[PDB]
Amino acid sequence: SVCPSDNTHATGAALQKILDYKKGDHQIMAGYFRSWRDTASGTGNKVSMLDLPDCLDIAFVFPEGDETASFWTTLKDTYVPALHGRGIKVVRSVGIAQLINTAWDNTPAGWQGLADALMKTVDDYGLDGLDINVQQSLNANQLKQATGVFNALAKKLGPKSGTGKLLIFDTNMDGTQPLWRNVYPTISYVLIQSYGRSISGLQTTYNSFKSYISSKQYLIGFSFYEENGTNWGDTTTPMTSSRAWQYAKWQPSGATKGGIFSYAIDRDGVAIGDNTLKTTDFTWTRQLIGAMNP
Ligand SMILES: CC(=O)N[C@@H]1[C@@H](O)[C@H](O)[C@@H](CO[C@@H]2O[C@@H](C)[C@@H](O)[C@@H](O)[C@@H]2O)O[C@H]1NC(=O)C[C@H](N)C(=O)O
Repeated sequence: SVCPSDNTHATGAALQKILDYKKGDHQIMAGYFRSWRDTASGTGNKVSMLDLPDCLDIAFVFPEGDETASFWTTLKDTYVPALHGRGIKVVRSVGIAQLINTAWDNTPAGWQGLADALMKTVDDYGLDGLDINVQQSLNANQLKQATGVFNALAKKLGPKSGTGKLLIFDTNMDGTQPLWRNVYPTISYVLIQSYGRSISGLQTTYNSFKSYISSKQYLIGFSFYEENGTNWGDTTTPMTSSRAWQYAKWQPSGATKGGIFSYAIDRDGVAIGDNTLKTTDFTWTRQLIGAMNP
C-alpha cells in the first residue's frame, strides 16, 4: 500500500516508505529479466532493467550467452546502482550445465576454481548473489561436481556465508532430486518453475521440499508470454482469474510461502499470441505484489 498504482519511481519520502516496506515482513516478488531483450543489448528491444517497479524484491539477470558488451557495461555502471537505490536485489542466473562443465576438475580444487569463476559474475557487477537453474537429473560424477561447487559458493553466498548475499536454487523438479538433498543447507531461496501447472499440485510439490526449508524460502513461478514462445496460459484475462493471480493468493496448508516470481518479467502485460516487442508499466507485477501484501 506504499507502492505506486502506476510505475512511478519514488525519490524521497515516497521512496523511504518503499525501502521500509521491503525491510519488513512481506511476500516477495522476483522476476527473470531476459538480458537479450534489454534496450542496452543489440537493437529493437523496448524494455530496460531501469523500468523495473520500485516494489520488486529481486531482479534476475538471465543471459542467453550472446548479449553485447554494452549490456554488461550498462548493468555494472548504471542498472545495479539504480536498482540498489530502489532496494531491489540483482542476482545473476546460470545453468547447472556451468557447474558440471568437464573443463573444470571434478576435485575439491576444481570445485573451488569453478566457484571462484562463477563468483566473478557476481563480484565484477556488485550483484546480490547467484541463481542456479536446475532443470535436469545428474549422474554420480555431475552430482559430485555440482555439490562441490555449491559447497564452495556457500562460503561467499547463502545462509552459510554470513555475507547477506543469496544462493538461489531454481528448478522445475521436486525436493527428491539428489542435488537438492546434497545442497539444501547452502540455499537462501528455492524457486519452483510452475508454468502451466495445476493449482491442485502446488501443495504436493511443496511437501517434497518443506522438511528441508521454512515456508518463507519457497517461491512459485509463472511465465509471461514470450514472443514466439510456449503458451503456458499463466497470464490470461481477466487477471484475477489467472494462474499468476492464483499463485499470489496460494499458501501451503498451515504456513505462509516466501512469494512468487515471473519468468520474462520484460514481457509484463503483453497479450498471449502478440509476438511483437512492446514497452511495459509492469501492471501485472505491481498488481500481484498488492494481491500478496494487502
Ligand atoms: C526443451 C524445452 O523447451 N524445455 C523448456 C525449458 O527450456 C523451460 O525453461 C522450461 C520451463 O518450465 C518448467 O519445466 C517444464 C518441464 C514444466 O515442468 C513447467 O511447469 C516448468 O515451469 O520448460 C521447458 N518447456 C516445456 O516443458 C514445454 C512443453 N514441452 C510444452 O510444449 O508444453
